[PDB]
Amino acid sequence: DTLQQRLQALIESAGENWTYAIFWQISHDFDSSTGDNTVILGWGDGYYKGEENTAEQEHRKRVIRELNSLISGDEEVTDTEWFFLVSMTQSFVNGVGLPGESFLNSRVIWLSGSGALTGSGCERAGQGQIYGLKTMVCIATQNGVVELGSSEVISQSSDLMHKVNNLFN
Ligand SMILES: [Ca+2]
Ligand SMILES: [Ca+2]
Repeated sequence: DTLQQRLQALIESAGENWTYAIFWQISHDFDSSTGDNTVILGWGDGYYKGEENTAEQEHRKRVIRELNSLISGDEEVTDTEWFFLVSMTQSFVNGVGLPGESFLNSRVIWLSGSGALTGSGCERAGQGQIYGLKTMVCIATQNGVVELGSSEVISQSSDLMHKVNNLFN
């Protein structure tokens, strides 16, 4: 039932070797100046597997808590472990980047191979590539976006769309 458990069930649910899964969670920001309400994607939770305003305040405190828990806690910090850490404080206006684009258009965005990551023009895909990712997939769901990443080239997953649906819709 927890985001973290669903994320975990998602990637240990066999198939290919995904390095991590993240859930980017919808929140809303009211801009008094414009009278606009903007959807913003922010860290919901994540599971790192490895290789082989009251809402605003709750969100920031939960992330700070999650950063604390992850860091504390003296050995090597790997490229993909770093990317995972670095992702926790990232956020995305709706329409912006791979997560914003997934959500805004109810898309799956599936990027398979280094060339796809840098080629997409998403700064986050680009960032992940720098850190040794070769596949990134973002799947819009009811309350945000599931992102899976792998240092392997993965261009197919039989079950993926079905599991994501059961676990997040
Ligand atoms: Ca967690
Ligand atoms: Ca490096």
